Amino acid sequence: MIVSDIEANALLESVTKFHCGVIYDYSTAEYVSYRPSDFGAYLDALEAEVARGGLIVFHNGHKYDVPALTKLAKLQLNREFHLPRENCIDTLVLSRLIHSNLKDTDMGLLRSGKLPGALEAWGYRLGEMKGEYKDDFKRMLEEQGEEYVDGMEWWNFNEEMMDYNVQDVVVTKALLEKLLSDKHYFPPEIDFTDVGYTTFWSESLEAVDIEHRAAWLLAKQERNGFPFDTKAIEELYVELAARRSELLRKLTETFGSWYQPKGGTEMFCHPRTGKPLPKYPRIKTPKVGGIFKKPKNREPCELDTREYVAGAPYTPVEHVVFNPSSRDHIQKKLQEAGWVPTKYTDKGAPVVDDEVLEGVRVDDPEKQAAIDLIKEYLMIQKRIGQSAEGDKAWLRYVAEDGKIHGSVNPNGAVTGRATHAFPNLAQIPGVRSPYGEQCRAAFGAEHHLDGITGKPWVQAGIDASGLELRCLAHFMARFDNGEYAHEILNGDIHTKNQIAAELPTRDNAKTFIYGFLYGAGDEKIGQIVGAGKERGKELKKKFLENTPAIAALRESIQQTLVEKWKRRWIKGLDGRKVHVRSPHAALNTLLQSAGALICKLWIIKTEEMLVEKGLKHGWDGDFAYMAWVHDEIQVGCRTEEIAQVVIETAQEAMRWVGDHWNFRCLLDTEGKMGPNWAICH
Amino acid sequence: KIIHLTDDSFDTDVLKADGAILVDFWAEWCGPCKMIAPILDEIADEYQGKLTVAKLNIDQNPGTAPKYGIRGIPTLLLFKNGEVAATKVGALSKGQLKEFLDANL
DNA sequence: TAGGCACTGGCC
DNA sequence: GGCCAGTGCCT
Ligand SMILES: [Mg+2]
Repeated sequence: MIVSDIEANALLESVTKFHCGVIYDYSTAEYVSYRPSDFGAYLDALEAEVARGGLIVFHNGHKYDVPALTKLAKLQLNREFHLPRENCIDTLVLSRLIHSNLKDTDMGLLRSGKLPGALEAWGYRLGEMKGEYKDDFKRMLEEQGEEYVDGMEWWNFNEEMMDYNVQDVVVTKALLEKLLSDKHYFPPEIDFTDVGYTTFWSESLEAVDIEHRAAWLLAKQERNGFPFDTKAIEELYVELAARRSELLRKLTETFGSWYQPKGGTEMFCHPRTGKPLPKYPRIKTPKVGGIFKKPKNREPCELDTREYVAGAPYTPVEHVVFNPSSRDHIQKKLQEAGWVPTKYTDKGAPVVDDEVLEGVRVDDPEKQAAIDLIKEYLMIQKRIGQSAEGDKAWLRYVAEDGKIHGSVNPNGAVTGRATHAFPNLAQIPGVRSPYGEQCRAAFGAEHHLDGITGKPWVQAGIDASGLELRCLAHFMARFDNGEYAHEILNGDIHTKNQIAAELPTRDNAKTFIYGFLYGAGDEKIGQIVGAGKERGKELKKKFLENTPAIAALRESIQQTLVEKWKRRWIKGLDGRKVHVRSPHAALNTLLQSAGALICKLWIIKTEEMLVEKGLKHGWDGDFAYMAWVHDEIQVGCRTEEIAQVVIETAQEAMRWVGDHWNFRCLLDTEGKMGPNWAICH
Repeated sequence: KIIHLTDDSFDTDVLKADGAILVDFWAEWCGPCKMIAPILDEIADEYQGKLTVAKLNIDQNPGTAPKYGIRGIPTLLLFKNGEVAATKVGALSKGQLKEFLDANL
């Protein structure tokens, strides 16, 4: 086993030069440095470890180091270098699995200060290295009377850089040993720093192999990117911007600008007594000025055309135009129309969301109609922000290849669910919401033209069917012998639950259960029956009383955790520990964790089966993973025949997963073909 | 004797009043404003015939103050023939205001 | 007191 | 800068 790290001149996307690398070999216990002219030797040292069937440890190597080496070997040495997945270990991937209850800076992309809770020390040091090396470099120049620029710290190889590289390997090695010391994931009788790769994956907990495969596949997905229609979104922007301009014009005419106190320093004090008046707006007291300009020779002086008079206080003010985006301005204007706020924020301030704006009633006809214009204005700002003006807008992220390469943390949530960001492709407006069809239609394989034939690609949208309910059915099978599962795939589970609860409409059930599965609040539960927070708790109690199997399930899970805790985690399908924050949240955590893990093994197995059928993964091949949004994946395919094989293979893989984990409810998928995301979902 | 203006009566009450008119832009939530209010009552009462004092609450009549670039309140504008002769910001004193008028009247 | 991103406003 | 109260969009 060897531990390694490299320093290059840029991020994956534009990297072009290898600066240095360091290797620590466990079999010789020595550190070897490789400078730029040693790149070839560095690669040979890695391929040697692969020849021995050994392992290479990188921190965040699945997303950067491994792909970067392939790219740099081709560019600088015209050499083909491809490290096999089975020979690579990533301590960042391991950390996210074993320390899933903690957040991370994600290699310094997120500001430490914003993340809640504590952070793993070694991981924090590795993620802060770049920003640290950058500060050392700056002081270096700042001392030599030089000027700093962009990120010149990465343009050239130097000795400070090498020193940090050596430090990254000693820390990565420290993290590794700390991670391997966890008995739950790595049996104690085995020294994992002295085994070949096959023993390593086979003797460790199943979750270790699964997370590494997911990270490798997701890194490839980030590299593929999601084909994006820049022109379509620019034309959508123009349209939204015009509608915004017009809504603003109408609202600024209905609501006029006013004056607000601003720029006051001294406190206003009652001239009579002297009692300070903290409530009154701050004032200002000029020290210069008078009615007449100071004398400078009976004869009348020359008036002072100055506006202030020493000792004569005033309140500084600013002109403020109605901003439909300000909840304060909206709150200010609606009260001045007859609105009496009901709910306030737990910090002195009236709640003004779409929910309440929908129930606001004022006497003035035009003012009442403006509310609908305000709600429209807010939604338009939301869309404009996400697609064009926000810091993470789509138009700011599109790359030259015409694709958006969104980031994905394979294990960003405690339950094993993945998180998406930069930009978050998991929060694109759905087709059922305003402008959703146009937004969704801009993402799709049709926007990618085949590299050889110039023909657009086709898209396959594949979804796991009612995954959460089936997981629930699975877990209650030891209490009901599969009756709930039998009803889901044979009878009608929704009316079954409609009767279980005291709901008037079947659809009310489809909504009730869905809320029940992710653990919705009593309030939202009440809002389906019309009531609120009252009928809420009531229903949940009536439902369980007529569904004993779920109550038994909830009681046995609680027995597992509470005896004061007996253990503060639940075991996932793959054996990992899933932290449980609250006993009442145990069932939800269990269900959510099962779906996440099933979805993870499913997408992994689907790709492995496609590659075993002879299909090549990538735009230079036959198919490309573009998006994984929890229960669904969007796959680009070179042809319709391939899209049909993908859909069929996904079903096969889903069934393989149910069998693999002895699932007590049949699992299924549904696939749809089309040119883009709007049509494939 | 004090005239209470509105956005819509401004043009004719001030700009076309042929005579000296002292306008006071104020707001109910300003300390200094409530300070000079009593003063003005006295001035309008003393300069009856020679001058006319008028008040404009900037919260009920938001469209006029902007046209004159109000940056602080209470603001006093002396109009004469539809044009601004003099201007002064601040809670002047019964005496200070008296000098301001006599000198510009 | 579902779980994650991310936007705009208002402030020191 | 960062920092944060309030909200909405996706599963
Ligand atoms: Mg690195």
